Amino acid sequence: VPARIICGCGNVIETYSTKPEIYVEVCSKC
Amino acid sequence: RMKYRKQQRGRLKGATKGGDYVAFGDFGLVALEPAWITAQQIEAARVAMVRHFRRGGKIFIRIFPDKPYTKKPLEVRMGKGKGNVEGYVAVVKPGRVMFEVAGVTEEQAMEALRIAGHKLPIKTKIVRRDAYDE
Amino acid sequence: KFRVRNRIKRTGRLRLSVFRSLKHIYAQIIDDEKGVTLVSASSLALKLKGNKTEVARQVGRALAEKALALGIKQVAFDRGPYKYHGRVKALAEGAREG
Amino acid sequence: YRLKAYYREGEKPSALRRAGKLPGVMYNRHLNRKVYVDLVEFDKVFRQASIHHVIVLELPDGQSLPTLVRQVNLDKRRRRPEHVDFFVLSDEPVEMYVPLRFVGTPAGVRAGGVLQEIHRDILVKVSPRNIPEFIEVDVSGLEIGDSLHASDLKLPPGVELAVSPEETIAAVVPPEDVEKLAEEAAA
Amino acid sequence: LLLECTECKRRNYATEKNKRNTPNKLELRKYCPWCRKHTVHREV
Amino acid sequence: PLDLALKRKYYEEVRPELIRRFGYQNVWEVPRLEKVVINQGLGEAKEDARILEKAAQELALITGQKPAVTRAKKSISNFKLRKGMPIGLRVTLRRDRMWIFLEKLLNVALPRIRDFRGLNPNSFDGRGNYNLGLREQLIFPEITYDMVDALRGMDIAVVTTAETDEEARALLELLGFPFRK
Amino acid sequence: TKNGRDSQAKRLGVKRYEGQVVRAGNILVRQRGTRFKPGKNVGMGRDFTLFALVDGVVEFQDRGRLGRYVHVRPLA
RNA sequence: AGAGCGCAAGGGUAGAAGGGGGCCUGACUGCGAGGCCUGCAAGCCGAGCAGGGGCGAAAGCCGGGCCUAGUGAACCGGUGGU
RNA sequence: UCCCCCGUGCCCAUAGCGGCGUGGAACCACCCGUUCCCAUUCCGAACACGGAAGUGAAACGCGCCAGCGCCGAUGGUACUGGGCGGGCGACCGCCUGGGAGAGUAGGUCGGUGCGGGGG
Repeated sequence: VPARIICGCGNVIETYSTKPEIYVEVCSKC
Repeated sequence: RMKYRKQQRGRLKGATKGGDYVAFGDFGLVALEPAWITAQQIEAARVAMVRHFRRGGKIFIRIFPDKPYTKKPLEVRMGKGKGNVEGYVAVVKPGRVMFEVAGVTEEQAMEALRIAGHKLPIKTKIVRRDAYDE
Repeated sequence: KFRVRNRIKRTGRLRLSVFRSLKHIYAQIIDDEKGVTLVSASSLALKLKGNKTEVARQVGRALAEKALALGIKQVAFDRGPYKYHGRVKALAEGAREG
Repeated sequence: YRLKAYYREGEKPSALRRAGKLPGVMYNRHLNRKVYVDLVEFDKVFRQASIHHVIVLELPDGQSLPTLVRQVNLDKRRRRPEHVDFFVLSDEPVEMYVPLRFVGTPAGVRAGGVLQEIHRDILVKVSPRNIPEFIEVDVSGLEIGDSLHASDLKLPPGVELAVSPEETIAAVVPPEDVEKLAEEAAA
Repeated sequence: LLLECTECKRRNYATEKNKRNTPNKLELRKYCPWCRKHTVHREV
Repeated sequence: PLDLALKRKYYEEVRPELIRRFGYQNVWEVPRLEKVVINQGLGEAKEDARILEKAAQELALITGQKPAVTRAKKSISNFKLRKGMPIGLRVTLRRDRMWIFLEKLLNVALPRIRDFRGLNPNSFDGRGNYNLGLREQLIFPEITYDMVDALRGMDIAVVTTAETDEEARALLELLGFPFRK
Repeated sequence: TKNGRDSQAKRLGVKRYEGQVVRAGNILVRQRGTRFKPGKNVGMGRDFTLFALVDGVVEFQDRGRLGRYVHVRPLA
């Protein structure tokens, strides 16, 4: 399933691994 | 040293490999007779030579005693010698270089080795360098 | 890795050096003890199509016709690097159909 | 250094010695032959020259050959040679040993030491044209403990070495003396 | 240990060796009895 | 899954830029990422295998692949190991296994590491390979907070068709690899 | 003075030299490890005992890296 | 190939005898060609046949362990069966 | 009869290590893919299956190259079946016949059998 990475700094990444509810905190775009 | 324990007597067969060419230094000292040179023998030479030319030249002991000279404690026959009284020896066969000297003119490295030979059992013969290399 | 190619030699006679390429599949009845092959039914050194195992089945019966025409029987199979399985086993298929 | 060369054949090895004629051999890529050279003549010729200078060999054929003493076998027990080798040259590059000279006294001996020369000759790959009689080595600034390696020598034109350029030519060593003897035989 | 296996449905035997402590609590290996041909065996 | 944002970074952005910095002759020379082999050398949880399962399966969340275990050889009595009880969680991934994980990494794993100036560019061993270690492994996307009972770290591994690392320094970086320079 | 021991000499080595008629299945070589090996009609057993699998003559071949084998060529 | 191959050593060995996995238990019964060694006694190696099996697709391989120590005539007794 | 390639034997480095270079028509390798057979302690790396497109880079095939390894005379000797002479011994020497290692000269990046494809 195409995961959904929703970090605080926009940058919503879509990749592949379990549960598309990846609330990241300040990723690569910050 | 490491090796391991007491070794057998052996036989001073001929002169075959017992023999060399002066490799280090100007003059040289070599053996005419086969024999079992001891440690303290070599030492007896080492010292004398240096006591001759204090602050003199450098000496090279080409031979090396790694044969356990054995002996027995004044009794008889049970077991083989605890030995090691004299210590460890070198099989020296005619033609064999034993003492190299350098940093000393003729009269120096001449009266140096000769003396050595007199702390030595067998007969000796000082050597120049001719040219015989390899 | 020629351990398998080893033991077979001491066994008996009339080997079967099965060698399969990437789309091809050779085979050789080689009589050791002198280094002389007799029949060597090729595949893509022959004229066969291109379906590997399909072509491998046929590359077995092609040996049978050249086997009894020179008088052979010993099935002594040689399995080199390849493990007994497909294009290498359908090599036995037709070669053991009769 | 010239020397009259003689031809040996079936003559027994030892019997030649009982003539003062040391047996020998010349040879190379294009030749092989047995020989024998007088010992006294040889000796005088060899001492001075050795395995550096080239020694010509005059055969009963009016032949002059540019040979080199590849090796010489000596009889352990009273240094005296049994057999000699002679390597015939041509004019193609060839390996051989060249003599050495060390000018001036180092900062070692002058202060108080002894010159420990490791070699008296270095191995060089050179043509029969170029056969330098000696290779200068300015051993002046060689403090006690230092040394001059093969990587810094007076290599004349068209004379490339043959041993490792890391091999050591010689070294400046500490003088051994009596003042040591109190500490030596002590601990 | 010293062991000899016996045959089921009969009483045949054979030479063997037990080890006790090490993994050797149960012992029911196959053999080849005389009366007929092939059956299971035991311990003790 | 033969399609992902970092797979074409190489294809349609990093490949032609690699011919610019070196210029090759054959298409099969351009240094090629194609072999990541993660490992977890935890001699810590050596005694109990209980924590071992929680570490591997948790490892499966980030690797996205079935994990296996490496057994030890000699006998480190000094930290108490003998035959092959010791444990290292190894899992080799190729194809698009690595391309989906390395996407969570350079875009989501590295940045969220506690103070990360940049990778350590000394980690080029000579050949076209590269290595790095970490502590907190929860710097990963799937791993949550009420799931970590210990901050057991790991150390990865990367292979490439690169002879000289100067080529590696240009391949990894172009695919979005943040170094300390 | 613990030192008066030794082992009953096991009397090894080869027992049939090349060129020699050997009967059906007699012994050829009793060796330590693998100084020798089988060969045309030459089996061996647990101690590494080379013997014949038929009658015939014994012969010694030398195959460097491959070692040394000893086989029998028969006559029938 | 300096490792490993339970343990001393030695020979040997990766072109496996070493290391992992699967299925299994020929650590078979009944004999034994021919030899090794040997004063005797004893020790040792083993092709192959019959029955009945085991792993293998087959060829085949298996009468314990890479091998060389890990042992005791005979007498007198213990238990089982035919 | 001749050349290239493929499989596979034979000697067991004079075959090897390293260097440069050349081959993609055929053939081999890589490679496309993991539906199938089938496979990984995890992975299509190995094993395995279906197949065109791309390539000679790797792997490999073939040369050139002596720096390593390897091979290595002739001669002499040591040693030595056998025979014999000298000395207190440690030992020494001759005859006869045999005759190494080491090193030198120098050799080598090899040879060939059968089967098959191909001009």
